[PDB]
Amino acid sequence: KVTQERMEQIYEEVKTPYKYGLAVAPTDNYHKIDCPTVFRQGDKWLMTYVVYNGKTGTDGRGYETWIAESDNLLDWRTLGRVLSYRDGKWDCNQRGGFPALPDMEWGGSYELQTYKGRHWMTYIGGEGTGYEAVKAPLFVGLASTKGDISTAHEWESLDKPILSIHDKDAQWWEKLTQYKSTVYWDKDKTLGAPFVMFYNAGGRHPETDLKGERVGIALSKDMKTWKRYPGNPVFAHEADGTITGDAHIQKMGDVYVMFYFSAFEPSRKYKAFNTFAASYDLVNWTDWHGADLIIPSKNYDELFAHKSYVIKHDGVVYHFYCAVNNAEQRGIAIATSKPMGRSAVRFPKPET
Repeated sequence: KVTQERMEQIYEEVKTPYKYGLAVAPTDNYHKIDCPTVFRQGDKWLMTYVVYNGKTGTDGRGYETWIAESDNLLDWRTLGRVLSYRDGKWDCNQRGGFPALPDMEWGGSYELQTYKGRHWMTYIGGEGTGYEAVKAPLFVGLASTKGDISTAHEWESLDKPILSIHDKDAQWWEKLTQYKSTVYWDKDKTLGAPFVMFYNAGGRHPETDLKGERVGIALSKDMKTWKRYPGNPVFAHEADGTITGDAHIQKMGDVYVMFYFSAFEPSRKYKAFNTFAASYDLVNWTDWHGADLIIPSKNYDELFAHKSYVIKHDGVVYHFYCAVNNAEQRGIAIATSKPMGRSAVRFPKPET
């Protein structure tokens, strides 16, 4: 276990008390923006994000993935789509992507790594319409590109998923559906494979029958064929309906830090929030015991302040997250370790 002292040091290193405000917001109530992944190439910071094109759980088609650029991590300009609705294919209605192989060094280059001359991305994919297919199963897809990842171009994707609830070796914790994945290139092969996927998924505990979303691992030698980690799930909070998800891992030397979100956790009065855990081995996680990193506190994030991507650059920590208010307007906001100004970006007026 990571010592309480080391955990407190990590907290001080990663905390972001000061909310800049919205970074990427919908301009009407029939789009919802979520799932930031921030990286950089050359002179631009980049953020992929998902857009759901409905107001309610059932009206929209599903996810597409977009990309935005920034010179300063705070002010973002949307460039266009990188994963679009794909008629005729398995993932025609849901294409919600998460770039893969990030450089994991806390305060490092924040680049995406190339493997076999390509950049890579996994995604939530499937055919069901509505918000995340209205609880129907979605599957983990794989996309890649030889293109310039700093531009809005369509990445290439496989015509079947790479992981599914229907796989022979699917485990109890992922039988209902799969959600976010991220693949890391662990050249040290800590878990015996170079490609390590952390993903969250829904299932019911086989003994206690508690439903929830939990975090587990899949392993690959080549990005194409995957095996589940036998010790899954590796990170969970066991209470009925509690969500633990969107694992985002960075390395502070020997310590891995998992930034994650939870929702409907009985020990927090607020409905969704971000916090962290830490590990020396990627399998046994020590949960932070102090204040959560991001919680609802402004009008724009008063319902959920959740899902993480964290950049340390030039002495400042930037924590990107999904802000949802009571009107269920949904966009991406930023918190920082010191005040960096205030965003003028706002949600549109909510509906009655």
